[PDB]
Amino acid sequence: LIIKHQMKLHLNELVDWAWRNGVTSEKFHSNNGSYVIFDHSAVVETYIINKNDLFNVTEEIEITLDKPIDYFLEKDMYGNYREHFGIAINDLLFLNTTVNIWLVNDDNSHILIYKDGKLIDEYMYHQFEYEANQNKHIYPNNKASGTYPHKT
Amino acid sequence: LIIKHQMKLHLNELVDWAWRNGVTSEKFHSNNGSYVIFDHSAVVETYIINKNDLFNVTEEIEITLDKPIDYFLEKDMYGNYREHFGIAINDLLFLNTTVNIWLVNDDNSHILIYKDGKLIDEYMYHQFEYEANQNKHIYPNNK
Amino acid sequence: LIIKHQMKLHLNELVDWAWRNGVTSEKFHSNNGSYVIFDHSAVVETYIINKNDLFNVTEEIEITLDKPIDYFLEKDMYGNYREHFGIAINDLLFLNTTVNIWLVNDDNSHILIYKDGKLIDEYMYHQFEYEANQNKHIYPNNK
Amino acid sequence: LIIKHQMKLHLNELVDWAWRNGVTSEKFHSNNGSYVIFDHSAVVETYIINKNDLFNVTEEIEITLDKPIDYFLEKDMYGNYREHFGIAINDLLFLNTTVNIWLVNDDNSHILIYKDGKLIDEYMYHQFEYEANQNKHIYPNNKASGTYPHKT
Amino acid sequence: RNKWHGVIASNNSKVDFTSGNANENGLDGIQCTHGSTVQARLSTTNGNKRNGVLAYAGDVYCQEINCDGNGRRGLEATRGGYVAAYGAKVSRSKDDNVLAYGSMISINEALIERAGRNGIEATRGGQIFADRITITGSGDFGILAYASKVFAEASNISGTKNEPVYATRGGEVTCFGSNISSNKTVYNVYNGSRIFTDKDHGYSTNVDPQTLSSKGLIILG
Repeated sequence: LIIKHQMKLHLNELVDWAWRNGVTSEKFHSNNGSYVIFDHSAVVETYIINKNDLFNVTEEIEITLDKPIDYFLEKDMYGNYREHFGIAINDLLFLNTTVNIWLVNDDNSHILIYKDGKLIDEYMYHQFEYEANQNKHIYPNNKASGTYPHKT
Repeated sequence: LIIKHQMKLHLNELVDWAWRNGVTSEKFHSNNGSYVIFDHSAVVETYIINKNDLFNVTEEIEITLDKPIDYFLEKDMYGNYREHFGIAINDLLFLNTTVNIWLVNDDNSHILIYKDGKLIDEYMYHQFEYEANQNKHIYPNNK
Repeated sequence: LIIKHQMKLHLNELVDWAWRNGVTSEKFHSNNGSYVIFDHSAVVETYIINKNDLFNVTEEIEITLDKPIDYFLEKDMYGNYREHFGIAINDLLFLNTTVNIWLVNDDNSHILIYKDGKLIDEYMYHQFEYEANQNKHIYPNNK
Repeated sequence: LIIKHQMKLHLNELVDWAWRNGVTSEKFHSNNGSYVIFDHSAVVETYIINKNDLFNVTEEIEITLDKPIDYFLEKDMYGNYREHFGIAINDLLFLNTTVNIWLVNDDNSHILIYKDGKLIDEYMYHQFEYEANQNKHIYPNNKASGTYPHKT
Repeated sequence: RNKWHGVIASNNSKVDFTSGNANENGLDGIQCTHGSTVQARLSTTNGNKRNGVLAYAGDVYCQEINCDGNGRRGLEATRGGYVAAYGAKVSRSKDDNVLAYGSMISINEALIERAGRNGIEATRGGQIFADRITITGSGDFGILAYASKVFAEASNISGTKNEPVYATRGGEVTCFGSNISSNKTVYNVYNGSRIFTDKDHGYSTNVDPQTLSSKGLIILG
């Protein structure tokens, strides 16, 4: 169960993500045409990069029982709701009692991943990911934060 | 606020749902190619509808603080989760500390409807950006 | 009251800090000789900045009873120690028995800011000396 | 981890420090020119020594896990703060839980000595010693407490 | 960051820019020239040294194009161009926000703010469409006309410096249900130019309400 996740990151977030998920050599372009070049997992050359510049990066999050999940919500068969941070699903002491497990997406939106004793397949997960936060209005805000740097 | 949920119902559940939420004339299909036809809210034709056949139906639910909700889940600021049945959102005794409210969708799915004192449509979900104006600066060129 | 703290930040932390506390034009160096340059609050140049590279940056924090503090620690007269986040010193409910207040500096370091009812700059830290005037006495000489 | 500590002591404090940290033979000069001579760890000859006379002495305080520390503050991993007087760091029953240990300097100023399971090196300790009490204003008070003793 | 335009379509060519970015360029962010049409449904064209989008005798089609900080007219059409943008969000243009230059522009429900000059303008013929367009913080005028007609069945002009709506050398301003808010004279007419509006809100008028003159006629009814 591997899920593509495309996001836009500032320079600090992009550098952090690149160093955590090792990149040997790659050039990342930004919203405003600035670029940063990683060579041998070390920053080498950066163009004129202003604040609020957005870089597009796609990361794969894979949801499996054995690997840890950053934030999930578990419902016992008795009716108790608990939340667990950064532990695998199998790491629960008594997985026998657990009925449902929902991933949490930092938007306070729950996506069902574990029901009826088995993981949710990829396509039902896509359906639930669309379905969880339908009426999510994002604030519209645009600032150019740049101008053609050279004298032309 | 309109919430759209897709569900899978057998023939009996499909018939009950269709007659409960009036449908005049339309054809429902299933996985195995079997179909049922409603015409003027009457089951005119069925075509080899075995058991364990799942008809996929989309359902529209209007969500409003005054209107009661069949089954929802509320989360306070501290972390306590509770579930309520047949109670309007405004009816809750303690809305002061209620941070989030999801709607349990009978599939064990969860749909956010209430976030930080407002319905989810009214909330605006501010992004993040460092505060700064345009650079508007001339830089040397390396060419 | 101005508190100066020196810290070591990686590239991502350095960029976040520099853009958060606006820097117009200046060059930061690291341990391994790598450097980054901000010019008009833009990252113009970087020179081979590997991971686990520590840029040393000094930071100035203004401390005042009205201004809130990110993370501080308070010690009463009896001996109980507590920690508070995001609360101004004047905001504390029990300042009557609060004897000392240090500022936890995210490095687990501790900087004294409040001592015995006053900010640390206002306190005077009297030394010790036996009370007596000048001797002004003529003594015999051994020569 | 040996730290030099220069201080000014009155006659009583100087005598006490000398006898605790055995001095076989040495002459200590004061602020106002008076001197005290120790010979065979016994006071022999003292010039005209007035009250409030200050003698300069440097003592080495060494911070190690095995030797006792006069006053330190310990933070458990759970979040409890405790203070211990005159015991070594290793003398704690469960050093496993301890996260941070700060020395206390009688000015209510804490200096970090133990973090991340290891002692703080000498240079970081010097940095923290400078850093702990920056805005420490000492009361300015000057009294001569003397005059050229002889008739001249 | 290109020296010339960001994306250019010339000589009867089609280009699609559904959500792309044309920023920081040394000239017009998007330019159609001589019959070519680009499509920019949700693009972002901000910060350029020149116009956010230009239509040099070509068609431009947008839905919610974003513009900001461009060096000149945020949206511009000339020599027969046609810029259609139902919900364009232009802002902070050094010059005019959107200017029609002898051609047509269709911003039905655009929201445009903080222009360095006139909020909208139709100079030297041409027409500009509007349904509920929102002007805010204009430089000189919220609406301007030079022998050109501007239709705004409703509007929310505010924060304008000199005058909310201005008509000169002919040309109508069919701003009927506008929620204008400014201290100066609201409706202005000069050199035989008409204006049509409602009487529900009493707004200052340069000329007597519903009579002809040397200056154009107004119908406050």
